[PDB]
Amino acid sequence: ARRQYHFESNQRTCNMTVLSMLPTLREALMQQLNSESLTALLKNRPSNKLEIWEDLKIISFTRSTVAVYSTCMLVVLLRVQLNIIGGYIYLDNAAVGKNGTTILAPPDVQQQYLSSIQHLLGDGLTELITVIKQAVQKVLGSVSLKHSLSLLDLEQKLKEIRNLVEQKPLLCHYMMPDEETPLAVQACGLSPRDITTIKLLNETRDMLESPDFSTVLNTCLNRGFSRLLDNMAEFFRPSLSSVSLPLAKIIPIVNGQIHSVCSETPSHFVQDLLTMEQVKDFAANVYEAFSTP
Amino acid sequence: DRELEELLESALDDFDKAKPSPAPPS
Repeated sequence: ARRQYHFESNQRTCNMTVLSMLPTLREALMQQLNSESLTALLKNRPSNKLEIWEDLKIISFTRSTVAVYSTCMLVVLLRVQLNIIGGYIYLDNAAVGKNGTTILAPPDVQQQYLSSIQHLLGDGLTELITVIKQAVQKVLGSVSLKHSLSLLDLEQKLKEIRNLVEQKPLLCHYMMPDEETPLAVQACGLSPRDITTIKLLNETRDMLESPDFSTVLNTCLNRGFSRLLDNMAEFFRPSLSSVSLPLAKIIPIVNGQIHSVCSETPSHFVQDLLTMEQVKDFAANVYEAFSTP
Repeated sequence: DRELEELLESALDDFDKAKPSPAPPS
């Protein structure tokens, strides 16, 4: 119907929102995984530089791996949220014709619903760091700073990290707190009186647990890690030959990737995700579902 | 051991070399 028209504007709103939130994601990762402070400790050459390098090994890989997961999560979660609320706004708009109808999603409901995003940027992020840090530790912990990896050996290390992460809890758990949680930690100022918000959060949870969401997120994640690998390729060059670098040389390269992964200047990375046709098709199914009676 | 030392001091220079670019039409 007249939906595709409302759907098209709603998509760019979602894009504005991602770009708008990346500084916040980046800043949180960089404060919680502050490698630049460890490199500053090494610049004023200290005694325990070995100890600091083994730290930086973990932090650099954790930061970049979390950067990729959380950025892909931000994109797909916002596509869900914005298309759920958009669909409700559409129906509220269609119900102004009718009489004895009240609006379901007024501005204060929209805003409380959308604030659920704070979990991903907040405690979910922190728990993701914890889980990924544990994986990097397992995979790279006992690997000498002297060990060489080609670009593709590095790719393989990243896959071993991913397999450890994607098989204690489902990924849905970092985007949304568990239902057995006080309502208050799930949206800003959320209480049992916020019936409509609670209902939107239920339907969001349905979406996040559905297999179609699993598919879209997996596709986004594969792309993200591919693109991360592509951004690093030039540093495994010298002129068309590729080299295996020792791990200590790979650390600074991995470390710098957050600036591309979480780039509001839509790095080719984020715009990459925002233009994936798979993501766009998923969004349209979400919107068709929530905008029909 | 001592190959280590020159590797760690060399790697340190690579943090600045790894960051992204700036742009002219802004």
